[PDB]
Amino acid sequence: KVHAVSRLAHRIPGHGQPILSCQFSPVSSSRLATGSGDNTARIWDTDSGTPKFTLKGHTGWVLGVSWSPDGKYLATCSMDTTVRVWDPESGKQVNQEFRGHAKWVLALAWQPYHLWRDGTARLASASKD
Amino acid sequence: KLVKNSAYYSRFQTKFKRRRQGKTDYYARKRLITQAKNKYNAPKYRLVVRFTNRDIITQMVTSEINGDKIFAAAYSHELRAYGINHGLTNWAAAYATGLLLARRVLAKLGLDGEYTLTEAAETEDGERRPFKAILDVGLARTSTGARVFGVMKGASDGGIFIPHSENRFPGYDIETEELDTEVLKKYIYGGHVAEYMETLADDDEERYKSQFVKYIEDDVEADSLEELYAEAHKQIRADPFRKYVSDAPKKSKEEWKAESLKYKKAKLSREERKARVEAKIKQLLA
Amino acid sequence: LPVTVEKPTPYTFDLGLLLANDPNPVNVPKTTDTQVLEQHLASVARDGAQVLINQLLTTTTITATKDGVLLTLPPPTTPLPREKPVPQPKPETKWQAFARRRGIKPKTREQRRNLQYNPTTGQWERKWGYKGANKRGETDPIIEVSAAKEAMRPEGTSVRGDKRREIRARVKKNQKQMLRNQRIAAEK
Amino acid sequence: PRNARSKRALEKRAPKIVENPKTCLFLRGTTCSQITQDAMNDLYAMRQVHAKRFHKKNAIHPFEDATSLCFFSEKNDCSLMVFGSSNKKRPHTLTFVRMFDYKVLDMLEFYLDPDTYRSISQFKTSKIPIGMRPMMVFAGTAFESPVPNAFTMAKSMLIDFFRGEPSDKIDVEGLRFVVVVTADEPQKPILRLRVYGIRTKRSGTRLPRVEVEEHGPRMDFRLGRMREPDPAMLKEAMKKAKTPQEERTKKNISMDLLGDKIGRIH
Amino acid sequence: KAQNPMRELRIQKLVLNISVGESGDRLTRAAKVLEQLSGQTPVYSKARYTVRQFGIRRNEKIAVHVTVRGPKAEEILERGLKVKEYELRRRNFSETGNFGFGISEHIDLGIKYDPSIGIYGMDFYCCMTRPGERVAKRRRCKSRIGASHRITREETIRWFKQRFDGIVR
RNA sequence: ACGUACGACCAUACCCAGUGGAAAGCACGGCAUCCCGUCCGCUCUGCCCUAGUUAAGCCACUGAGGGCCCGGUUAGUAGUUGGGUCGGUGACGACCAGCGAAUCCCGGGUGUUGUACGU
RNA sequence: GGUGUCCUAAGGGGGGCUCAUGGAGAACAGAAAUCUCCAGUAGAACAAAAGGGUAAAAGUCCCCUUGAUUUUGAUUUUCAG
Repeated sequence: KVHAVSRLAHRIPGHGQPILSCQFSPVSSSRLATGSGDNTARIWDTDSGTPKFTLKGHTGWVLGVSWSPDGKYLATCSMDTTVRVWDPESGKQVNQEFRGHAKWVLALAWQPYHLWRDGTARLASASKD
Repeated sequence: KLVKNSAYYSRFQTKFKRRRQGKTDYYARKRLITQAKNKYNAPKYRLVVRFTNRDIITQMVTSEINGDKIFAAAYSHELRAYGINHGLTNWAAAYATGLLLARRVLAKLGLDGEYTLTEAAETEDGERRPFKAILDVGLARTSTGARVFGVMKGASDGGIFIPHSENRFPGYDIETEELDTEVLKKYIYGGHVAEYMETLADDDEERYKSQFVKYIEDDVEADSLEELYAEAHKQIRADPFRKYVSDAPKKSKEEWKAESLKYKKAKLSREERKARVEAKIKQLLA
Repeated sequence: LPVTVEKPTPYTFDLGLLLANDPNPVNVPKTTDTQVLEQHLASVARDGAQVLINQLLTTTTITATKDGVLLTLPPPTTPLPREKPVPQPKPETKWQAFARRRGIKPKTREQRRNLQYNPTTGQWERKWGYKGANKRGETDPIIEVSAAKEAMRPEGTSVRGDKRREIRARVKKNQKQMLRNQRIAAEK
Repeated sequence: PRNARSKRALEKRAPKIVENPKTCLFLRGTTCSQITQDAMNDLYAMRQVHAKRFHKKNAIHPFEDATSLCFFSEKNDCSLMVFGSSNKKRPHTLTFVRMFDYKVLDMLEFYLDPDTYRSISQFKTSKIPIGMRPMMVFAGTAFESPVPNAFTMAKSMLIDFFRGEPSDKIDVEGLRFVVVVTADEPQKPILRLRVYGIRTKRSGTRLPRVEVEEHGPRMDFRLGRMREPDPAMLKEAMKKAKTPQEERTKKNISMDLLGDKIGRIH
Repeated sequence: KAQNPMRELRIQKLVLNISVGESGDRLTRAAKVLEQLSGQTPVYSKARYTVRQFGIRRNEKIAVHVTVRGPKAEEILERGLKVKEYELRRRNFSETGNFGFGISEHIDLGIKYDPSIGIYGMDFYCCMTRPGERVAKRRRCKSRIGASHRITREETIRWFKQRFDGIVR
């Protein structure tokens, strides 16, 4: 049974522009990922209401954050026509950015984990092009 | 003239015993316990936070007519069960003690035949309510960066609804009215102590060894503190009632009764007192 | 075990004071045993508490809020004496009688504000009090004073205290009128 | 009242439409037994928040002169007193004094049985929280007399003592303590005061099964001397004031559920 | 039990006082002297009662003082005892174990004379305590010091003689 | 039983001095980078719990002088309301009652206790 | 009460501290200036007119507000060309 939330747990500042996306980790509520207009994404430890990692590298507003279904990757999509995959346990970017779109990338979708083949995951990105 | 005379002693009015001991502010206590916004006849809980030289004492307390009742208690010496062996009075140990007390209160209530009238009269559109308590700091000074607020922060993170503002946390800036949550995280995981260890190890090695002789002896480096305190938080949230056995001598209750009565000095009886009075009279006569 | 008791005469209630009245006799045993006596009294107490709890839980509206599960209680009906008499209208003063006779309406709260706009300085200023307009010019650098006023002025007194003098005179007159009204009202 | 704090005190002491909860002053005479002091302590413990306590000895006999009681009530804003004394004739006496406008409204003596008195400390149970109102049960045929008597006055004073602060709402968790007063009509009848704590059990129905456990104190009283009110003073004291939030009903004028004023034509 | 290390006499504080008696430039220069001697900002003392004979008024600053703790107090006391040639009188020592003296010129301590400042004298008062003085000073559980733990006139004279190699007459 | 944190009665607990204190806990203590605050890290605040020490706090016992707290006595007595009820023209003098002190004196005492966690 | 001066007003909240006085000390300083310690049930201050006002305060100094009389009401009382 889930009980209705009734009060503020933590108000955590740190973003310098409006927050445009948020998503909890699939493992637990201890980890939260937010993407903002200050060109960054951020991981939050919600147990103590503290920042954990600041993911930098996009040059546009981070319109989307999305956890992989197993929780081992975090994908961010921005208006700089790029998608970046990060390791959430270290805050470091996995490989290079994903290039190929012509306009803003608006949404992300991970392939379901029971459909992963060839020893890799697949990620779909929808864009304005 | 003699100020301390018979009339002075007869007109003297003593304070309360705990006021004479300097342990209780009754002016604050009366407003803490006897006074409320609402008159719904509901019980009230206060989180008592006290500090010693070597311990942190956190209690959940109700007030009754014959004396206070402790709902749950947590101490910073019980953090040895979760792996914290040194710095048991620092701000982070205060945080962990508050978290332990919060988890123990929730586990005792079952929020982690006899039943309540709330369950008797519960309606369909009703939700679980949080456990609510107010902070009691005693005679401690409530300045920015104090450890009473570390305890209250730990308990609020653990799940007790404690009404508070964030302006007395370390990292709060008065000028901008903004809280530096980086500094708050540093203090939660003990990075101020680790930074001091690095600073002493770079500047004054002798002071470093003298202050942190136990850290060096037990091989607790500065960089391990964050993971140590995080693992302690996780273990507290998993098993809030882990049993910790001290290194002190262990006897039974009646064995300690016998041991203390071996050292108690007995009250002299009327016959012995009269005998000593007669001996004093005989010595004065001689 | 049952939650309803049966007695020859029904209980009466006053849920505003959380009070239950049982008019049935309490057949106290005529024994010297404290145990059976207190057992009988405890049974009477248990019956009263049971009917009170049933009445509160069945005939009061129940609201589940963030504070808790609350019962709405009716206002108390048991007649209890007051500690002080009911407040009465004060005796009518001389001004109030005069205004009632002459149809003088009380000034509105916007009309009676301690604020006015000075045109010449182009600022908002108080009519009285600290730095009020009734003490205007007492701190100004230059004050023109008529020679007739200086001739009639007593020695030692300055023009800078004339406004404080007339304020003190008006305050004294108002205080005398207030004391007269107080004495007359106390006589009534 | 030049000072604002003294002005606030005078405004608290001023008569009001909705009166403040009554304050009880606990005091004793020149001679007062330890049993009587214990009973006064238990009553003060049951009423800590709205009581003040004297600590000296007062050469006052309430049924001869009550000017000192009037002065004490005027000075302390205490509209109730519990007064303790002891004689050879009256070994353990609690005099309940209720006043109206700093003058004695009514008085009643209680004689305490010393062989059956048990304090709150003599029961090893969980006690009542500070400031919490107990519910009240008055049982027996002594309180339903058609003529006002000592038992009716005792019931009125005990309700006025234990009533606490009135409230339009109560939490269901604040229904854990009950004060039960038992007395029967008839050689002298005994007024028995008991306090119990309440636990609830499952019964297979919606309503819980109530079981009681003794909290203390255990008091037995015999009603003694009585000072009845002046009838005009009693009429003034039993007048009830109407709050502004109680609308005076107009003929054919109502307020509907949306707050509009509605007129009825015929 | 007198050989316990916790009964060792030590200086609690040294208070330096200049009572000029007049507000203004004289008081400011006295504060400047106290600043140069100590290294910390001084305290201006306000007159309690108005005395017409002394020419003082209530709430008027007439004096200045500095409280010094630590080894700075020891070195300033050494400087003052160098000025007084390590000779004190029996009257200078109080019944509670504190002591003090006075000097009439602040130059002979070792401060170079500046004509824009001038001449000033001072009162030095040294307070003597043992370890455990926190008991009467802490906010929580403040209590009285025990009678055996109190410092007497003979003890502080003995300590002064074996500490500063002085003479008490 | 001892200790600590909250307490309840608020001197039987207060004022002064001496002697002792196993264990652990309190405490004195050590150091001022960071949070924080002073004329002064005195207090407050942070870090250490290692090292020294029971010297003081604290606890127990003892001792004077006060003071304070119980019980009896005073005593159902002074005093005060009642022609109350008997005489006294009456005032009042007894009696009948109802309320009802205190001083003095004697005897005892110098803290009990709740919740929680430990020794 | 009469004059002549000064003030970011009073108030409210929070925090820290403890007063009058006495004893012993400290250049000028001497009954009376300031500083230190001990003792000080309030014997000071502030309100009222206690026969029990207030002491980690209701006293006194700091911090924040000073916005000089808020908004709403089918309700109470009075009034409204």
